[PDB]
Amino acid sequence: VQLVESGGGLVQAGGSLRLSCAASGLTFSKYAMGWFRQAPGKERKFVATISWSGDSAFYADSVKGRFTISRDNARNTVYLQMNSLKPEDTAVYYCAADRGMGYGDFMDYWGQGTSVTASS
Amino acid sequence: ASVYAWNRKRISNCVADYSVLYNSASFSTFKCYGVSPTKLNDLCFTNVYA
Ligand SMILES: *[C@@H]1O[C@H](CO)[C@@H](O)[C@H](O)[C@H]1NC(C)=O
Repeated sequence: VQLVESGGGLVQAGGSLRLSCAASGLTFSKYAMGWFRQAPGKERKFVATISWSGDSAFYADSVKGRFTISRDNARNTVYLQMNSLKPEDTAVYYCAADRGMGYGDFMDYWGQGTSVTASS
Repeated sequence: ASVYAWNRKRISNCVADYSVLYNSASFSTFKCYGVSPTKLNDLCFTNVYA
C-alpha cells in the first residue's frame, strides 16, 4: 500500500543522479518491481522492470547502459540510478509493483512520482 | 476477435523466436506466467495455442 517517490532532478550541472523510493506497504520479493516515468508532455513510458525476487533485469533501448534499477529485499527500499544525464530524460518517475514481471500500465501499487530532469 | 467468441489457433510446428518481441519497447503489459520472458526462449513448449 506504501510506495513513495523521493529525490529529484534538481541539478545545477551534469553528473550522476539517484532516486530513492521505498516499498513499505506489502511484500517486495513477490511483487515484481518496476520503474516508469511520465515526461512533462510525453506519456508514461517504460523505463525499467525487475523480476519477482530481482533475478531478472532489463531496460529500454535508450536507458539500458546508463540506468541502474536497484531493489532492496531487506530494509524496504529501492533506488534508480541515472547516469550520463541527458536532456531526453526529463520526466516524473514512479516506483511500482505488480503480480506479473513488472511492466504494466496498471500496477499492483503505484508510486507518487519525483521529478528528474537533466539540463546542461 | 473478442473475449466472447475468441479463436484458439495451433501454435507449434513453426519457428517462434520470441526475441522478435523483446526489441518491441512499445508494449505496455508484457507479462509472463509459469515462465520468465527470458526463459521462454531457451525452453518453450508445444500446444501453445495463442
Ligand atoms: C509488431 O509491431 C511492433 C511495433 O510496430 C514490433 O515491435 C513487433 O516486433 C511487431 N511484431 C510482429 C510479430 O510483427
